[PDB]
Amino acid sequence: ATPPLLQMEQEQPFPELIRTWAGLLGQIGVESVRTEEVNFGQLAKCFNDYLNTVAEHCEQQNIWQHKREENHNFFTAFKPDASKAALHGHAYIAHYKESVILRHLSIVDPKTLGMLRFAPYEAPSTDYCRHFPDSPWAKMQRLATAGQNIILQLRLIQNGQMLEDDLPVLQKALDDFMQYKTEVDALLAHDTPVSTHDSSFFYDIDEQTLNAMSGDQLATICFEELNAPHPSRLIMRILKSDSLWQEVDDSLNGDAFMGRQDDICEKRNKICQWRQLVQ
Amino acid sequence: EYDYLFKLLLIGDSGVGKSCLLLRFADDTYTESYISTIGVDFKIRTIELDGKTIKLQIWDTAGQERFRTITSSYYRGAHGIIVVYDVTDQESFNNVKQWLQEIDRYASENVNKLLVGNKCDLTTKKVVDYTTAKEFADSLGIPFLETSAKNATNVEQSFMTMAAEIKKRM
Ligand SMILES: Nc1nc2c(ncn2[C@@H]2O[C@H](COP(=O)(O)OP(=O)(O)O)[C@@H](O)[C@H]2O)c(=O)[nH]1
Ligand SMILES: [Mg+2]
Repeated sequence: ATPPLLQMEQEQPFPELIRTWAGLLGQIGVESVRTEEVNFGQLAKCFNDYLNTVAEHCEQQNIWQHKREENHNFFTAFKPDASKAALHGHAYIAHYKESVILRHLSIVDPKTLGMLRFAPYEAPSTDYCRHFPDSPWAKMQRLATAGQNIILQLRLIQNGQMLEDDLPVLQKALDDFMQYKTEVDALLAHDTPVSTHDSSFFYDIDEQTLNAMSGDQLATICFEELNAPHPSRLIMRILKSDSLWQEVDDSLNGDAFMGRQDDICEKRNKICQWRQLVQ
Repeated sequence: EYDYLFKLLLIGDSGVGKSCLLLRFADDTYTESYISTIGVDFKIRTIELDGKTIKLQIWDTAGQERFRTITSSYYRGAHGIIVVYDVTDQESFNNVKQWLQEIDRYASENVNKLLVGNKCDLTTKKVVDYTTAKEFADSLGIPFLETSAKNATNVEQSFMTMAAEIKKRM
């Protein structure tokens, strides 16, 4: 029986790609697969784009049921002490938007094929999914994890060096993705238009809340804001602040962000070139 | 190609050092890259032991719950499992109870286990004393070691101890 060749499409989206592959592998007689022409970096961008579309859709419809007057995501109930220090390069910020957290905990790094760490929300996230295993959050994260596993099983199969090997795990990963997509697409379909706020990644943080933050918390915010194509009111607020900048500077000059992979040297440079701009 | 083939499992909380330990064993390097392992990863290391050539198929797992079903496949068929905690992280120590339960649930009944307290180079941040860990490990007939992936302490000894124990179970 001839093993089918997984190929990556002209510009087709992750879901179509999976639909395609699941079809090829469900064909009769197949008992192996050729992952030689699969570019894992491109597969990761492809999945990440889809995750981004989903996470964006969740925000627009406010599937999170976020009340306009809270400056915090719904994970707050599952986290104190709430250390204000950095945890594997990030500090807990209670003001993270749910869709950003969702993207953080599930985006596959095209270079390393791991996740860029977002440690302060791993436990509250897990805790949430336990109390609310049918929650929209739990469903999105589950679709997310499902997509990750497809890439995982392919990278595994793409290796060589083992016993045998063997496929049903891949087959399942593909079908589990489809299923979870069904539930996600169904949640999304129910349609209050979209509510906007005055920074990209966080709910509105007031001056008093912001002057209570540690340097690590503040630097975490700055590093996050640089992911946006335009300077934010929030990051400008912080860099404009003389007192806030002091905390930001001596955290930047620490060791808590050494291991960060989001172009940390370059971001530190942007932040400095932006303080000068603003004082 | 080999006399034996030992499947090894690294399990334990997120961020306690499983991927770092495995990197110190396989390549003798250490890096601080904040990258979380997704699902599983593996490495292969043929070692010679008491005259016999042993292949180590070592599985690095993810510690976070969404990946639990994905890692669980690897508990069955594992010859030895290393349960890892962070000596600066009381919670990750507490969770060793919960990891030993996943071993019951999914792994064979004769698996060799090893308890390992990582990041032991953080000496002023250590909240889990050696005695409390040792006593717990001893109560189970389970070996215990305090390792440092960063300063290369006991990392070799942990895997070689575990390979020796599995070989002895013949
Ligand atoms: N001081 C110290 N820090 C460590 C040690 N091992 C790991 N770390 C830190 O914890 C992180 C590594 O844990 P890692 O193995 O990658 O995560 P895991 O795969 O989920 O267990 C690194 O980024 C380090 O900052 C260690 O032996 N000593
Ligand atoms: Mg890991």
